[PDB]
Parts: sequence; structure tokens; C-alpha cells
Amino acid sequence: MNIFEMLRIDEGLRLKIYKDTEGYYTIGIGHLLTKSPSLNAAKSELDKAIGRNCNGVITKDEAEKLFNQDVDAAVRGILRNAKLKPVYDSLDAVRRCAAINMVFQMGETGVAGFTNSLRMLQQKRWDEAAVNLAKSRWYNQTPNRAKRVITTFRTGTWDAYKNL
Ligand SMILES: CCc1ccccc1
Repeated sequence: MNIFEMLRIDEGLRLKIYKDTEGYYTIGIGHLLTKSPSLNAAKSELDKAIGRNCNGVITKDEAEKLFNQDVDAAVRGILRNAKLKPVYDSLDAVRRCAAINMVFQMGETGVAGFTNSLRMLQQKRWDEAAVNLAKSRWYNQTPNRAKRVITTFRTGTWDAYKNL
């Protein structure tokens, strides 16, 4: 398992514009199009992202291209963030995937506010970090996914994702 397989499990794959868990227009493997209520605004964002007139539908190859771009953006975002980079650099490979997953889902400024959890993760206090991470809107709104990500942080193994 790697970050692509992990997020593909968590985000799924849909080739037509859909609404994510928060009700926002999204496409592909969790590619957020807009937080605007307007489907037309989303369709415009999609056409801009893909570079052709899509009429709300893309191919699997296009979805995977957006996915590559989004994962890269998440990682780069972490590396450019003064609060996130040192924690990320302190982590092992598997836990780094859990970190990218959170930033992919909630964005960099969002996770950068997870201050107490970040400290515990940098200190390698895994059980404590796991407990702290669950005290969050994140956990309460998407508990099944949060539990998988937290288990990954707690154990540094892919146990939560085996058997998908
Ligand atoms: C809060 C988990 C985390 C750690 C490092 C970087 C991003 C996210």
C-alpha cells in the first residue's frame, strides 16, 4: 500500500460530478471543484481543470491525472508549511501517508491547526496522539475514515486498510 491506494480507498472513484460528504461539488478521486452551490460554477471549474468542455463528466485517465496533481499539492503544501514540515519529517513512511491523507481531505491550513496532535505525533506518543485526533469535528463527521487514518498513525502499519 501507498498513498495513492490509501486515498483511492478513502475517496472512491466517480467520473461524474458528485457532492462530497460536506455537500460540495467534486469529481474523480475526491477532487473538490468548488464550495459554491452552483452546479454551473462547478462545471466551469471542471472544464478549466481538464482543459476541454466536459459537460460534467471525465474519463478515468483524467480522474487519475487530477489525483496525481492533488497528491503532489498535498505533499508540497506540507513541505512549505513551517508547522507541518518538521512533524512530517519526523515521521516514518507509513505515518507520512496518514499525514498526507489528512491534508488531502481538509487542506493544509486546516491540519496546521491540529496543534496538540502535531506535538504528540512529533514526540512519538502514538496512543496519546490517537486519542487527541479523535477529539475533532473531523472524527465525528467522518468517523470510519478518521478511524482508519488514526489507526495508521497509532500503529504505523496498514492494518486498517487491509481488507479495504
Ligand atoms: C496532524 C497530522 C499531520 C502531521 C504532519 C503533517 C500533516 C499532518
